[PDB]
This record gives sequence, structure tokens and C-alpha cells, in this order.
Amino acid sequence: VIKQVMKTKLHLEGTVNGHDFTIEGKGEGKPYEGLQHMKMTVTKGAPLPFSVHILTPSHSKPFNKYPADIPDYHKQSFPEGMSWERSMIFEDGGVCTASNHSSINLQENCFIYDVKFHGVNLPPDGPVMQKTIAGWEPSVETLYVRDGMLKSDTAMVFKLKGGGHHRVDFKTTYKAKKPVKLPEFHFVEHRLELTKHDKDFTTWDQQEAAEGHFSPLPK
Amino acid sequence: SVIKQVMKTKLHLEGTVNGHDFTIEGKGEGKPYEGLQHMKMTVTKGAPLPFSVHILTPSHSKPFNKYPADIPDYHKQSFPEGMSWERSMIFEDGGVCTASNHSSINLQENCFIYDVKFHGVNLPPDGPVMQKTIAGWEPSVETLYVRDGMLKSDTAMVFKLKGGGHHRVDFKTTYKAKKPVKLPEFHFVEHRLELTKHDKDFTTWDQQEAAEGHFSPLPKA
Repeated sequence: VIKQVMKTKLHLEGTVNGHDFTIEGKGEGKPYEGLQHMKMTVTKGAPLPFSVHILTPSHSKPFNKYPADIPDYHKQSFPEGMSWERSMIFEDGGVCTASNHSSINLQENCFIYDVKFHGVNLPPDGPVMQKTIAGWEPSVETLYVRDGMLKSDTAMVFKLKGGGHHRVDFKTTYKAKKPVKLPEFHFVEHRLELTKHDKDFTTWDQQEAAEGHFSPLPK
Repeated sequence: SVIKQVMKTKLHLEGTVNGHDFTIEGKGEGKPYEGLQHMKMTVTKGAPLPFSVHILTPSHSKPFNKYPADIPDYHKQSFPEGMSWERSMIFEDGGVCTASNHSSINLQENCFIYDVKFHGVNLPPDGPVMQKTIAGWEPSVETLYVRDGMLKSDTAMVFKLKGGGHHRVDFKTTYKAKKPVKLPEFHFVEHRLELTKHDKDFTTWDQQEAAEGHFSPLPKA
């Protein structure tokens, strides 16, 4: 059911700093190569009063490159689908929660994402509300099974405009709708980039490269 | 350079975990440019330890990181003046450990001297640390970046439970060179710490660690 090239369609409803908004995404990628892109459009609540970088990682699990000896938890869950849930704890008290439902439209060869996003206690002079985030650095995600689900940890660090970094702890749970071959403990390299946009970020292009692997260090 | 292809290590650690005082003494060796090292630990006071010794193994040597030419080695550059590190370890079950070190060098002995403090609090009595159900650490990837001229890091250090399953410990570490050094850009460090040999009650044991720094292998557009 997962072809060498596949489309994506996203619908996200969010509330950040008491500001409601709807985002619509349309993209495509090479699932087995771990490459994908998507064009976002803030259909409601534009212009957003916060850094859109807090939302970019909440916009696609079937596009992770994996070796043959690591079962792909996400690809195996389709066509039944999966869901993912996540908490994002910032260094300054800010907390965002995101959750998704991923399904497939076999006719269109397109993945359907329905996402919820909630941002609270973002400090008014912090980098999210002040829009001083330049983008995310690449990241290494650590994944292991917990209760038959795939749990992961990621110190997702963003670059500040003017230099310096700010860490956001991501705790995610991936939940396949039907049982799949569970993988052993492993890592996923991630590089998320916001490449093009209009002046006030009502529309933008975001891409992601992702590769799973065991530790390269010998025992 | 003051850092040779082969270097010795000497460690002294004083700790208090679950209100239990103890001292560890370490003696080891490694290849600083290859990112390989090993240390023989001995609990000189407070043996046998009433908790899993795995909580202490990452507190026992920053001059032993392999780095490419385009990533300045923050730790090696800090010698002979030395460096120090500080760390918090937050467990999934409320347990908190804090560790801090002072690293110096004995140029005549070609030996790094480590003085360590360790404190463990609120470890649940039926948790994996007090129940000694930790089999060891999994390999890890640490993320490093500069903050106030110091080198900060974040590592989800996950340990394997005996009988399967995992338990995450959030490590927040700060490395502090005593004199200014060429600071590196944001990067990662692969770690694989292994406890390879020991006596029945872990009064002595052999610990080793492979560590390699690198930027992300993924291409940037």
C-alpha cells in the first residue's frame, strides 16, 4: 500500500496563547528514502502571533528511511492507520501538546493527517511569542517500545536569531491501530527545514529528512 | 600537545544516594583521539551499595571524545588549565541525581585527575534503582551547544531493565572549561558505556565507553 512516491494531506486545528487557528497542508515524499515536503496554509487565525516553528514538527511518520533489520513501525500500521501524541516542554515554562490521527486514501495514494495542537504559558517576552526563532537544528530521536506502543525522546533544539539555542523536550508515543512487528531500541536522525514563505507566514514550505539506525559504536 | 595518544585516568568520587554515604576510587586508561577508555572502579567506603551502580557509571571522563577536524574539541582544549562538569539526572519516577566534577591533569604522570560529587534523592523504594533491576545503559546520542561560553548538553539516557523494557533518565549537563577555548557549533556525540566485569556485590567493576562527535549526517537544503 506504501508506494515509492506518496502524497500527504493535512488538517490541523490549534490554540496557542489563547489564539485559535486552522492549518491545511498538501505535500509528497519518497517513503523509503525518508524524504518529504509539504506546503502549509493558515486558513484561519492568520497572521499567527507566535513563531510557526513550534508547529512544523507536528506536520508525518510513513516517511522514515529504515534498514532491513529495523522494522518500520509506522509503515506497517497502514492501511489501518496509526496515531501519535506528544508533549513539548520548553526551557521557559511553555508547554505545547500535539496529537494526530494518520489514515490513507488508497485511491489517491495520499496519507490523511488530522492534528490537534495546544500551546500554553508561552512567556510574552520568550522566543516563541517574540518570533526570535530562526529554525530547528537537526535532531536525533531515541525510540523504544512501552506497552506495545513505540515511545520516543528528542531534545529538539532551535536556533535563536542572533545566535544561541533553546531546548524543547519532546516526549512522543506512536500508536499503531493494529499489531505490527515491534522494533528494538534505535535512533532516528531528523532534519526539518522551513525553506520558503510569504512575509507573515500565512503560507510556507517545510521539508524533512529522516533515517533510522542502531548505534554505530561497537559493543 | 599535553594530551597524548594514550593517557591514564585517576578518579575520586564521594556520594550520598538514599541517605547512604560512599566513596569510589577509579584508575583507568584510554586513547583520547580515538574516543575509547576504560576504568576499574572500587567502592572504598559504603560497600556493598544498596542501589544499582549503573546510576553512577556515567559520572566516571571528557578528554576521551573522538572529534573530526571541523568540530573543536571543547574538553581537550581546556587542558592543562582543566575543566569541570555539572549534571542533573531526572528519572521517570521522581528520582533525582546530581553529579559534578573537577578535571585536572598531572603532566608528569600523563594522567587526568577527576574529583566527583554524587547525590541521589527520592528514589522510590520499589523503583529499578533501589530494587537493582537495571541491566545496564543502552547506547545514547548526546546533543551539545554553547550557552554563556560553556558547553551545554541533553541526553535521553535510557537503561534496559532485567526482564525487558526501558526507563528514561533525562541528563542536562554543562561542561565548563577553566579558560576560554574555541567553542564548537551545535553537534552530537554518540556514547556506548558498558559495565563489562565485576565481583558478585559490585564492590569492584570494569567500565568502558566509546564516544564520537559529529554533525548530522543528513544533507541540508
